[PDB]
Amino acid sequence: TTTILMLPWLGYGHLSAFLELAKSLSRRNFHIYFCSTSVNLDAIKPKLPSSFSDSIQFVELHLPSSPEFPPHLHTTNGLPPTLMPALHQAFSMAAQHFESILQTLAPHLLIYDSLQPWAPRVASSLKIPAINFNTTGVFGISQGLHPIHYPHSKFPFSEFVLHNHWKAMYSRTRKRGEAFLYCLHASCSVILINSFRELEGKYMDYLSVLLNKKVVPVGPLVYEPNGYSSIKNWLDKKEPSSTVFVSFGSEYFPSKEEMEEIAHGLEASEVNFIWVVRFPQGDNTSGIEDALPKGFLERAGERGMVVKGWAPQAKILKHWSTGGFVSHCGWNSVMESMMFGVPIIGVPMHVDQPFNAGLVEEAGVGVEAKRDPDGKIQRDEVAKLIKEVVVEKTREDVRKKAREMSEILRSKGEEKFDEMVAEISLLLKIEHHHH
Ligand SMILES: O=c1ccn([C@@H]2O[C@H](COP(=O)(O)OP(=O)(O)O)[C@@H](O)[C@H]2O)c(=O)[nH]1
Repeated sequence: TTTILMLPWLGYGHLSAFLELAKSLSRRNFHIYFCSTSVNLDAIKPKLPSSFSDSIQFVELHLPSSPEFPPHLHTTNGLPPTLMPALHQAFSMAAQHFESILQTLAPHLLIYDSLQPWAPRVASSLKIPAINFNTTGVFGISQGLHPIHYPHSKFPFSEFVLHNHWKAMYSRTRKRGEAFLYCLHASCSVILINSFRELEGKYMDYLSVLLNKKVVPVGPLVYEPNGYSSIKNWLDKKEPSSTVFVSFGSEYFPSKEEMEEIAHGLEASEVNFIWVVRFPQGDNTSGIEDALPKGFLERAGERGMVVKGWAPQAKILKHWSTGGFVSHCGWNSVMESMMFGVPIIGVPMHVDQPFNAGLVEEAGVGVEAKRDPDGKIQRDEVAKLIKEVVVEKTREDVRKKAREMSEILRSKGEEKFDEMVAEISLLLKIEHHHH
């Protein structure tokens, strides 16, 4: 039996994608060691059905610990943003423990995420082949890489333009970019990517040319589950396709000013809404009423519901009352919205999100709320797009394209993983000859 150790980055989205990939490999006769911090293994274990207990084993990775940064904070999930540098640094300091794990388990293959250049280095030292699994899309990487080589040539195929807000943010930054691109460039033979050709095929081919590496799609990896009861009762009283879900993912906390723009945009649109509002794991001034404009929920009345902490995002997107998704455009959230046929109203915040929103706009399965020249969210833009997409329904093309994408994604099956499995098999057979 071929054994694979998988090392996701410490974000819930990355862990979720890695777990879906692990389940696919388990069905193809692979044994998976799934390695992360204990707080992350706790969060992800409920998503793993009992039938995988024989083929997927959870393995603890230890990070340096102190009372000021204790193990329950060794995840991005609800982490105070000011602790994100410490989390990246602590993760890099797990390389010694990671090496001991690889020595004890001796897997045939390492599959590692794009935020850990130490991981393929440890594997190479132990003669363990290692493959990068990038859990996000290709559009942003290619859009970012092209202008370094070709600053005077227009990016091919697309009309996307990155807003000056994010151009200034991504202009330390070089070190993070070099480390991220190293994880892709160091990958043995192929890069596995959590995307699909109907959405990103031409960008996959171009990134493969830019990197001089073969790129292998592993498809939309969407978790589907089999709190919500109260929510379903409220949603069942709404009209079909009348409600937006509002979420900014697992590792972002909109500022009070950003929340004010979102809230007033929801109010002016007159849409029904379910909004997940979260506070970082150490925030004691945690108030939904304080965080939101005064009187907002009382003015919204029957139309608005705020969920504190975590919401059943997939179940809500699948409810027939849901007509749009006001999303930070994290990649798993985009893939879920497309899988369930829900138009996206993009409010990207950082990292790959602005690129993801551009791809959504280009594919026609959503629209993007544009920021002002100073990089600020605009209540008027939020209200206008919800009005057109959801309330008044003058942008039916977005709903039509999302539903067509949903039918394409629902048609896919286990063959989505054939190319990955063949490439893993070939790599291992070649490496065995080289010893
Ligand atoms: O209240 C919430 C917020 C997020 N999610 C899930 O958390 C993941 C978020 O991953 P994504 O890539 O969209 O963004 P990130 O958290 O990495 O910024 C998605 O599967 C969402 O369905 C959820 O279930 N409930």
